[PDB]
Amino acid sequence: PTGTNMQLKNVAAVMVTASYPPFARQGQTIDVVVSSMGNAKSLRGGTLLMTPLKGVDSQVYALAQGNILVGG
Amino acid sequence: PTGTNMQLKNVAAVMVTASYPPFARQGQTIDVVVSSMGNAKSLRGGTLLMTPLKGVDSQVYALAQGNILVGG
Amino acid sequence: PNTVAPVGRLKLVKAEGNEVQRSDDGLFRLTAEAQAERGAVLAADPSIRI
Amino acid sequence: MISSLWIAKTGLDAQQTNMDVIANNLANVSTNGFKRQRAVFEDLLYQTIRQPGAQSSEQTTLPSGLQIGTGVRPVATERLHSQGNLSQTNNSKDVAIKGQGFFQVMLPDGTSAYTRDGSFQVDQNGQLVTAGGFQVQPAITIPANALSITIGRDGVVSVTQQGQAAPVQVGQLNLTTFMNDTGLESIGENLYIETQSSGAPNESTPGLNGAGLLYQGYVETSNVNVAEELVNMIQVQRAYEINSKAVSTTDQMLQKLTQL
Amino acid sequence: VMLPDGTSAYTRDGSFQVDQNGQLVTAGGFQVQPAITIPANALSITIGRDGVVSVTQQGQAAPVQVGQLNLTTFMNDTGLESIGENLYIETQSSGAPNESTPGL
Amino acid sequence: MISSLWIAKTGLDAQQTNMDVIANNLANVSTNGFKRQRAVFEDLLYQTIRQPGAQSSEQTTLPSGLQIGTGVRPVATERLHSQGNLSQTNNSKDVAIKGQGFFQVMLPDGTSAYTRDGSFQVDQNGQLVTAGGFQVQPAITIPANALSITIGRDGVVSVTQQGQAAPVQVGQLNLTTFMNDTGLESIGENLYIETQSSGAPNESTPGLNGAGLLYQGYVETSNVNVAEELVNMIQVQRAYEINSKAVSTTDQMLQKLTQL
Amino acid sequence: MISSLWIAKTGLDAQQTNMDVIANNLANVSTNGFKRQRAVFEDLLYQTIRQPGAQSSEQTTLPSGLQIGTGVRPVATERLHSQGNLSQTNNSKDVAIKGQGFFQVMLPDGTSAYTRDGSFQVDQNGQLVTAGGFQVQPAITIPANALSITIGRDGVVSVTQQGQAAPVQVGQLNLTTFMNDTGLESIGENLYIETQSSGAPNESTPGLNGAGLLYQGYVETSNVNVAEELVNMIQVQRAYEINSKAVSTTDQMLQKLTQL
Amino acid sequence: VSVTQQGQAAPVQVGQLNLTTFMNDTGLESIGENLYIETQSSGAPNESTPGLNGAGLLYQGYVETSNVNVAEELVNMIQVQRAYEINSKAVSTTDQMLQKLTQL
Amino acid sequence: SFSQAVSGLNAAATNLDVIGNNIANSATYGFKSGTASFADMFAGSKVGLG
Amino acid sequence: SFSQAVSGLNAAATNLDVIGNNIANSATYGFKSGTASFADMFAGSKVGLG
Repeated sequence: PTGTNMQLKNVAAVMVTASYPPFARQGQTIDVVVSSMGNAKSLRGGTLLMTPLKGVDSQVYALAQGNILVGG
Repeated sequence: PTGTNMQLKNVAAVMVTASYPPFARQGQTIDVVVSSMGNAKSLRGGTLLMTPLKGVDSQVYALAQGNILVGG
Repeated sequence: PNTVAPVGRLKLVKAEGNEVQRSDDGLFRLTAEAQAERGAVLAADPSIRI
Repeated sequence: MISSLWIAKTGLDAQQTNMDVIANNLANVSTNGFKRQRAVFEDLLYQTIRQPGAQSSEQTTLPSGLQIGTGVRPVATERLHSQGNLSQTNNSKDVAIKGQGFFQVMLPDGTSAYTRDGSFQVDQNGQLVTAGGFQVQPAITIPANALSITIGRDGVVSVTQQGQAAPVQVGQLNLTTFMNDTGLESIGENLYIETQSSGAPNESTPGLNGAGLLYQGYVETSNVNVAEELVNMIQVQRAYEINSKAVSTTDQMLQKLTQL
Repeated sequence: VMLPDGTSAYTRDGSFQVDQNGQLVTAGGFQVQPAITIPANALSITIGRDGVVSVTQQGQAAPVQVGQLNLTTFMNDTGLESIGENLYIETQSSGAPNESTPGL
Repeated sequence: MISSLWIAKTGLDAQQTNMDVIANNLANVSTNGFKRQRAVFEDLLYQTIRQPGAQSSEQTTLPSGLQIGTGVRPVATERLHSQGNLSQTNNSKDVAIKGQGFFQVMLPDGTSAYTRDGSFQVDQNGQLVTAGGFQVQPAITIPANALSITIGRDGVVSVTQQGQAAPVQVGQLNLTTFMNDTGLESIGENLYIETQSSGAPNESTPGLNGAGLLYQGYVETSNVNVAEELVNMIQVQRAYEINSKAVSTTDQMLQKLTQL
Repeated sequence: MISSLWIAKTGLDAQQTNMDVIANNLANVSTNGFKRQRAVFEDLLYQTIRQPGAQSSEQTTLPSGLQIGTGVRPVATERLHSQGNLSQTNNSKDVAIKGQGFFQVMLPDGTSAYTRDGSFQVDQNGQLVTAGGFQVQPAITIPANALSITIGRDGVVSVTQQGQAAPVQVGQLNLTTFMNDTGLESIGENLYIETQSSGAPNESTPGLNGAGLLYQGYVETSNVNVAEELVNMIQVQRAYEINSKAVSTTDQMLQKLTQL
Repeated sequence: VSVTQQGQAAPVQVGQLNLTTFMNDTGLESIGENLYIETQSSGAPNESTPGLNGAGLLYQGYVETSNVNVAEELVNMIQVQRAYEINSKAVSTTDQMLQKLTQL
Repeated sequence: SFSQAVSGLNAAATNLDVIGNNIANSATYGFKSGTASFADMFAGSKVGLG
Repeated sequence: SFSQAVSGLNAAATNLDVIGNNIANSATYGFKSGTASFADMFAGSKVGLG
């Protein structure tokens, strides 16, 4: 429902950045960097949900989803 | 009834992520990752109920249900 | 005041008189017999209240 | 000495301020164009002690912790700028405002003050001055042998001369309106000076832009309503008495501490 | 009352407060057992003689039943262990905590 | 500072408002085309110390819980729009309305007010004006060489010149009617202006779809009844005295609470 | 810290509540369609100590053993739903109820409230509303050119237009009756809403199985009896005196124990 | 909020008074000058129109006064004073017992 | 509410002044009687000024 | 007794107005005299309303 209070603690909004390599072909995999965006304490053992990586032209060039590795 | 107060303690809402392998055939099994979504303390010995795993095209490609293994 | 967030938890342990010995600087430490059974470091007791 | 003593002292001071405002309102019943005053009070500081919202347990919070308050202080004094009841004094020199305008007069220092009092006189030079002798910007000079002075609803002042069948115009009584009338600084003598919180002086004729209409022969009495003042006197007396009782209780507590 | 460690204590101090997530808790914040959750749109909160907690919602000529504030009765109440923070815990000489609907 | 004091401080103010309405009605007992006022009151807050109907047990409800109330507030003073008695002044310039319509008059600022006062005069230029000098619609002009003015039951104004056996029509007087007459905003000088609660001004001719009839040589007096105002003064005085007695009883309770 | 002081404090609070109810009743004397309220108190618990009826000795029992009581607490405030005396205001839109019914209005929120006050006006759109602007069910629409509005004993609202000898019916005013009339929740503004202790709203025609008769030109004044209020004020003042004396006596006793 | 200007027969709407509703009112932090700030015990400030979603109505020309009951405070002062006089006597008794003990 | 009644008293006094002046000139060639007209002083509605 | 008496006062005033209207129309061709009819306003049967 539109009018409701959700107060989550296990979810963080993040920005994912990656490099599109030369001569990249569909189906190949690349590394991504996940950075928190607002008042999140940690991203220790989180899992990145399906994220479309846009280019400068605002077109989806990659789809990101995986487990984050934080140093510790 | 629509108007009622349910205050559960043994139930957690989770997101399940998996990889659809190459040349996957119906009836085969894959591993899934279960991540809590809101203010849940732990998922120590929980059981994942029937979960349909959608693709990018929002079509069900797998059905998930099992016992979660948390390190401890 | 909305910013108030937890940072860390104090370690609170449970030990009787027969298990601890006052070191020369006034700080109590586990005795030999008690240390051999309870380990080197005392695990925090979740029941302790401050 | 003790916190409760300071808090009750602040309460006593606030009630004395309320009584001062009450007495000022009561002393000005007969003042023309007077506006009653009201005091606004606020809570003083709040000692924090326990933080409300702090983490008491790993999954519980501290609801509404220990906040200890200090006394009370008056925020500000606000006037009730409303239309007072009119009184007929049957005088050609007295003008009353029906809306929300002010007369502009010139102080001897050259700066301009604003008054809602309409009791005007004519000096030896013939200039329309107030009861204190300040020259009511602008000008309204009066000819030598005037028979009657007619001030219209729109501020046109005319003089009827002898042997002339048409009245002559000798000025134009204008009204000044402000964005915030409560922000004008009272200086006494029924005079208000401009401040930065009273906006800017908007000069206008009577009838346009909101400015009020002028009635000749009437004066605007004060808006002080007595019954409210009497009930508020009862309130002030009883609250002062309670706070004095609290001071006395603190005194007895401290004395018992001293004896031991 | 539910202690942070997970065991239950018992108190008679009836001064309660609703926490951010509704839920009635004691003055120290410990949740009062079993829970009564008061919504946000409530105009008046009534705890009845029997312990039925009903709230009034706008436009609803009828109250919404929220919860029952059942109590706990012991046999030898004098044997309880007073742990400090206005809480009693069950001791060897005050066993068998019997939950009941108040009045029964 | 205590609940009963505020409640009896609202009672005093409401009764003072009632006395103000009565006194204003009695002061204007002779003004033509006057409509007397009636103040209406309503209950203030009701503290739901025990909400009515709360479920005490699981099967027994609590009937009529502890609903401690606050004082009183007045909604408004409404104008009792009734037909005042007509009188015979026999001045060709006095006209009275028989129905429920209003005359339209043009204010100096360009807007239009509405008045039921029929005492009309002629200015130096020959236009029909209200006794306050406001020019009445539709700007009926009257020549200098006029011998008699005839305003018929349909609002037609005719002027008979010298030595001519036929009258000359100089205009047509129209009446404005509103959906709600009470909602009009009174601006003094027997003038009412349109408010959004009064709908829109429907202009109509006197005898058609609901405008009243005009009688020449007649003035519409006020509808104020003196005896009813006297009785209402008696009851309001008694109510005010009794509420003041409640104030005094609360004061005594607080005093002998503090004195212990 | 001492029991007698808590008991006397409860007594003082109950007497203050009674005085608050009295002041609220006296503040609403001029309110039309107002019902006076009366508070009812109960005692609070009873310390057991020695269970009466216990075996005083092997063959005998204790008659009426040692019970120590706590203070007092108010149960509820019940209204007195009785026909307030009627008054003739000679207005075609004022309606009074002779029996036991209520008018239904719609709040802006869409819910339905119930009011007994019949001081009605017409809005700019022509619908019959109350003094607070709330639209009275069932939504009687008064047309633009109405000459007279007639509301009969059975709730029919008719409008007589110009030149038509027959009146045009424009609505039907019904009354709502409740099984428990005192159980309604008063929200102020002369408005009561349905609770679960007030049964269900039964619509009925004004003259049928128990709805009252509607009188046009009449208003139902409040049923507050003022002499009873003065006597009850005397009673409340004396009771507050005695309770304060009990508090002071307890204060004097604890002093001697401190001195010990 | 409607403002009536001269000439116009219809008021002009200027603004809307929005009421902020909390779900746990007492959990607010009193910051001094008649102001409360939200805390973790009174989260989610809900803007609403007055009269809807459980919010209150607005009465113009009236101000809500303090809800301090006066007799309760005076009786409480009596209780507090005598209580501070019985605790001081306990202090004095302990002091005398200590003086007698350490004197020998 | 005192000024409101004082204004009505003054209006009645003016009416009686006019009536007395008219009566005193009962037999006075070329005399035309006088009549006083009154208008209320409403400020912003809901309150009267006299 | 201040609402039961006010009703009788108003009824007597109405009767006197009717009588005065009859007197004023003593010489008016085609005029018909008027009379007033009054009725009690009882409620319960033990409570009179005027």
